Amino acid sequence: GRLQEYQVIGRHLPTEANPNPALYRMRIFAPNEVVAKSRFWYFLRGLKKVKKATGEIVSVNVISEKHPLKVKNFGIWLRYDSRSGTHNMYKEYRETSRVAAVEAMYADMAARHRARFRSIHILKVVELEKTEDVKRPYIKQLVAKNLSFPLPHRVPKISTKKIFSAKRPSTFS
Amino acid sequence: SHRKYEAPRHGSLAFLPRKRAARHRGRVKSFPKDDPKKPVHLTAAMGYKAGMTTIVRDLDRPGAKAHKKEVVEAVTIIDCPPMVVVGLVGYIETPRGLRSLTTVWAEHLSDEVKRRFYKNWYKSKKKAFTKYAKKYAENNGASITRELERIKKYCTVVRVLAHTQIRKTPLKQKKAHLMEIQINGGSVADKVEFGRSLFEKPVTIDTIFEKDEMIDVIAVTKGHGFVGVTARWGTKKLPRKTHK
Amino acid sequence: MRYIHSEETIPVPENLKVSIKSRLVTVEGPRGKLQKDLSHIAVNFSVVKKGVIGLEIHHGSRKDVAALRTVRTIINNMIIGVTKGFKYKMRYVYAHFPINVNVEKNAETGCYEVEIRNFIGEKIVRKVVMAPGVEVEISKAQKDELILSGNSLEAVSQSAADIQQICKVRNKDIRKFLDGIYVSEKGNIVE
Amino acid sequence: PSEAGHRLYVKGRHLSYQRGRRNTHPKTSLIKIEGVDDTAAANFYLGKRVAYVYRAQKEVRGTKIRVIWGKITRPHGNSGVVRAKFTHPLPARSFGASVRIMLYPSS
Amino acid sequence: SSFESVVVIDGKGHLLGRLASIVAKQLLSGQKIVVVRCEALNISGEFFRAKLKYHAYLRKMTRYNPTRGGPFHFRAPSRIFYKAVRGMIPHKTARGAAALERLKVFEGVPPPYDKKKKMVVPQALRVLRLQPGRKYCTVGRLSHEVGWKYQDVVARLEERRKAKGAAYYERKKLAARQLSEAKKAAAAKVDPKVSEALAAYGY
Amino acid sequence: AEINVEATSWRRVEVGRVLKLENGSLAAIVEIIDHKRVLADGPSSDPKLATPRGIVPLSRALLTPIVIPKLPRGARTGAVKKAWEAYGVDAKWKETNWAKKQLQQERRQSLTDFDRFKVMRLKKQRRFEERKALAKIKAAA
RNA sequence: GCAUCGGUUCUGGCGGGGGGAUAAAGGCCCAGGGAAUGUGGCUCCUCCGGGAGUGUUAUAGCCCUGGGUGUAAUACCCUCG
RNA sequence: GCCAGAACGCGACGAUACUACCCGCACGUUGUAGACGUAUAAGAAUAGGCUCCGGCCUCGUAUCCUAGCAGGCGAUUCCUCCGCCGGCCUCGAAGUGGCCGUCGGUAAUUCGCGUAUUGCAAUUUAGACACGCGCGGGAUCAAAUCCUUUGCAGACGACUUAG
Ligand SMILES: [Mg+2]
Ligand SMILES: [Mg+2]
Ligand SMILES: [Mg+2]
Ligand SMILES: [Mg+2]
Ligand SMILES: [Mg+2]
Ligand SMILES: [Mg+2]
Ligand SMILES: [Mg+2]
Ligand SMILES: [Mg+2]
Ligand SMILES: [Mg+2]
Ligand SMILES: [Mg+2]
Ligand SMILES: [Mg+2]
Ligand SMILES: [Mg+2]
Ligand SMILES: [Mg+2]
Ligand SMILES: [Mg+2]
Ligand SMILES: [Mg+2]
Ligand SMILES: [Mg+2]
Repeated sequence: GRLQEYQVIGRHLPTEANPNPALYRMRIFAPNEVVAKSRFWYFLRGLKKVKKATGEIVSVNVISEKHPLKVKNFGIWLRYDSRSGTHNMYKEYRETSRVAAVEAMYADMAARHRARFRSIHILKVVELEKTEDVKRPYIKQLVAKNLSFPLPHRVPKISTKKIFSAKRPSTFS
Repeated sequence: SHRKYEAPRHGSLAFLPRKRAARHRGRVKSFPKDDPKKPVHLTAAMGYKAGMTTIVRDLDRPGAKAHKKEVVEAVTIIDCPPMVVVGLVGYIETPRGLRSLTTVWAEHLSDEVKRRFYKNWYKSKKKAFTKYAKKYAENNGASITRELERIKKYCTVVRVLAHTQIRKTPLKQKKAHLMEIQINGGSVADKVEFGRSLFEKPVTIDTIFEKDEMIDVIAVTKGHGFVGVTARWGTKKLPRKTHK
Repeated sequence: MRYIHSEETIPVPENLKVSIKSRLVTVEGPRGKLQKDLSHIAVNFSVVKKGVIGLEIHHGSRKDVAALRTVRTIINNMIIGVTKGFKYKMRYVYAHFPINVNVEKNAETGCYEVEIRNFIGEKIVRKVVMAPGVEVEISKAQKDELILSGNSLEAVSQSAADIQQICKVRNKDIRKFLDGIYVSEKGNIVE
Repeated sequence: PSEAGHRLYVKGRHLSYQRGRRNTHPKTSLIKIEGVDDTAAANFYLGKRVAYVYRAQKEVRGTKIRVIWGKITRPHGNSGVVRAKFTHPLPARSFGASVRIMLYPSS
Repeated sequence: SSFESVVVIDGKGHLLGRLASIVAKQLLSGQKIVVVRCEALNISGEFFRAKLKYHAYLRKMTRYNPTRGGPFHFRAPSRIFYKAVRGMIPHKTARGAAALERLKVFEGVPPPYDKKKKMVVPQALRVLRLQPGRKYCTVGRLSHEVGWKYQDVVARLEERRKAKGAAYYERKKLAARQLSEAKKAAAAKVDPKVSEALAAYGY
Repeated sequence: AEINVEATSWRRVEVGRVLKLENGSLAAIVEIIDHKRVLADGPSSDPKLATPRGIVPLSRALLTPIVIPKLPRGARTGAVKKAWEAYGVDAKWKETNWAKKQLQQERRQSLTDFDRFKVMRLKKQRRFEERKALAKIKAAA
């Protein structure tokens, strides 16, 4: 859907034997904080022996892009489930924000590999600071010198309610 | 279960509707393809059948067993009294087929053709073409030469209307038969000029056909009233002890 | 993966003329004129330099870009053919029964026709009509040669294939019966 | 002189009744207004009055022409079709006929 | 939208089913339609698929009697378009029959329907929908390899009317010359203030 | 060996190319992201032509013949504004056919009934003298 | 049929308030540090458009960190009419 | 090639007594899947076109027509546009348009009389296709069936003939 970045802090309930337990922090992409907490408890149940009944949430915040008007390249590490077994990938994207990379990755994996939202794990998202660390060949072509291309055969827009035009259209906009 | 022993079907499904002709005189459906390099000529005739007889002749067939030997063959005789031309018709091509747009007749018509247009000729007034005849000798037939120019201008195929002389046969019938034969020739103008020049004149069959030529015959077969399947299609009869 | 820009160039020698209109190419030079229609492929033609023609495809897929070189090589073959022509050679191969042929001259039209007799000792007379613009000759340089010449490679080669395909052996082991007519060398009229 | 026409109404067409997929309700009708595409433009004709004119056989009170009166209730869909309510439901043979859109309740 | 007395659509370059859906909707709405040059429509996909589809259509026939009840396979391009439109209309009711009575279909441009303006529906043009490089066929050719007999008569007839329209175009070009020179000569000479008054009003 | 080819030629999408959005706005391309989206903005003193900074899909834009020369890639709003005023893009666009036609279009939707009657009468006044000249030339032939 | 009201309901516009990094960005100014899909120069080849190399703001500009203009504006959520 | 021919698919021609037919207008009992400016002719390409050879093309959001008692009566003004007829050319896919002439009407500019009362809305009863009638002009004076007969035909009808 339409996602945004959160940070969430959890804690085991303090007890007389172990007062002041440790604090854990993760970054979760979720449409809202109600499912952000659910994803926090889901990921934490696979790493530590803490549940929601025996845990608590300390703080939830929203992380916003520092420079949302600058173009940059991103790289995604992830896990998924196939029809038999699990696999690892590494993809790359070119855009202006971190959140849209996760939205595009979800749509891309859902289209090319038929992977739903239930069976996707995000390992790490990193912005490629240089230009010579781009690996995949479908992004290297977008950073070539003096990029320019025409747009042949693009259909003009005609109102969908105005039927019966009076002359043949043209595709030379 | 399947059929025990195989056998072909009885009769043919090509001639499936096995009914009486809609019209008594046989009807021709197709004519030879036109070629504009031969001179104008007719391509059909019509006559009455006299009978059959036997002939004897010698054979010229190299490599055969009966080569240069006498053979006996059966033949049929067709009476062919001369024909009379009465008129001409022109057709045009449309995205729906062929269609006729004009027709012109001769000045004088015989009582044989006039008998054909009536069902009770004896008590009629015989006014068939009385008003039609008077357009001749009026502005020198300008209407007629206008329609002839129309045929010379808009038409692609031309046929001619002719009839038989039933008065020269021993038949009791007095009403003649008329039909059209298309003229295949160099050009439409030549076709129309040749057809028009033959008005109310006789034409003999020797000008149309000639000896040892391969021709076609169209007619209506002999009729039988009402028959069973055994004679109509030719099926096997059931055993002698069959009931009903 | 959609490719933004793929381009190639074709040089043109200072002897002939070429004109393209609505994806219809006209090439004319010292040895004649040819026409070809390429309206089924989306290509953009341009004049790169004084004697170089450029053509390209934008936002094409791998399958679409694959066809780009095909027009380039066809146009280059036409350019060569209109200035130097084409020439194919053929040989007759028989073991016992000689095969005799008769390439009679023009039959009231530009087309030539070739008559083949006594193939594997057969009395069939087989008739072949050559494409227009192709000249067939019996060589005088030495024995057992058939000479094909012309302006267009497509017509010369197809006509040769017609000659090759018409001499076939049936109901026999073709590894033993090697009778037939086959092509042995292809080249230009000049040099 | 003065060859121009005389028109002070907008022409419309009678499309169908209000229906699901297998059930129809003759209570309200559907009208296609000329020149309207979106519901923002269709908002202008809310509350206006519509008329349906037809020819009868007999002479009754100085005329042979009858009328059925009604008014527009609310828009329908995204294509500018509108709903209407009449004093009597339409004769159900006029699926494709034309109606007149007046301009009486102005502003 | 607009309501005309009758509208004539030139069939060249429109997809069969996309044109037939618009036509069936206009017919049920109340418009009158006349479709011209039905031999120039298009079908998406390579020709062999259409031929196999038509052969599969041709294989259907009533078993006990082929003269009644059986699907009659019309062979004309206009009848193919008519079947396509008839499949989108409830033709078994009085309303459907009345809707179908407002439609006329022809091959070519008949003498009643030339000397007229031919409309275009922009939602069915091939050049705005299909991918360049894809394959398509022609309904006229498909009818040719299924038994249509009047392909050459219409093909030969059409250049005559195109030559007549060429002469009419020459007359129209000559006619434009007087109006074009007239506006330039008249506007300068006479009007002192109607010029900028019309310009300020947008005319 | 002169060669003449008459083939199409579109307008190139480089940096400095100015687009025209649907709602009468102009924007200059400063960065290309994909073949469907670009980063563009236009600083204009006129509030009708000004647009904010952001990404615009290429399916919602039209390519105008104006191009800003030597615009550095990824420049900020200050530098784009400096080149915009130095090149005079706003003044350059005013005499184009698209702007004049759009203005002549917009002036028509705002006409009072009295102005419609007046423009009809003035149109008849011009038509009367137009037909005299048309008849005069037609008679001369 | 119109004007003034009562109940239910659909659909437009305007004036404000609160919250988050007391939004994030962004404009102008100050201080420091860098690089290339290297600006202007310089060298070579190509005159045939131009290309190759050197090198950190000059006759273009970009990135990172801190501060002022700020209790800035705007987006989102909530809220008084 | 060949067989049947839609009994609600189509064309050409012959003769048509009973106002059966044709022409002119006079009203209107009566009918219609539904007028209210029912106004717009190139062809061809869509990775190219149009042209006045100067230029023009995303856009029919266009062009023409559009005032006056449902549109009167006169004048100053103006040679435009519209309509009925007549004569010559042209049009065959299901046959149409052009030119010339007579006649009738006519705000491009500016004026003089009359509009009320339908009473604060109630379709603006107005178009063109057929059809039934009434007049006054022109032309025309026919067939089919039953019946007797024939046998190239046949259960009876039907079919090929003759009177
Ligand atoms: Mg069995
Ligand atoms: Mg018998
Ligand atoms: Mg037998
Ligand atoms: Mg028994
Ligand atoms: Mg063997
Ligand atoms: Mg039936
Ligand atoms: Mg209320
Ligand atoms: Mg606020
Ligand atoms: Mg340098
Ligand atoms: Mg800073
Ligand atoms: Mg602040
Ligand atoms: Mg603030
Ligand atoms: Mg019949
Ligand atoms: Mg009577
Ligand atoms: Mg009477
Ligand atoms: Mg007059």
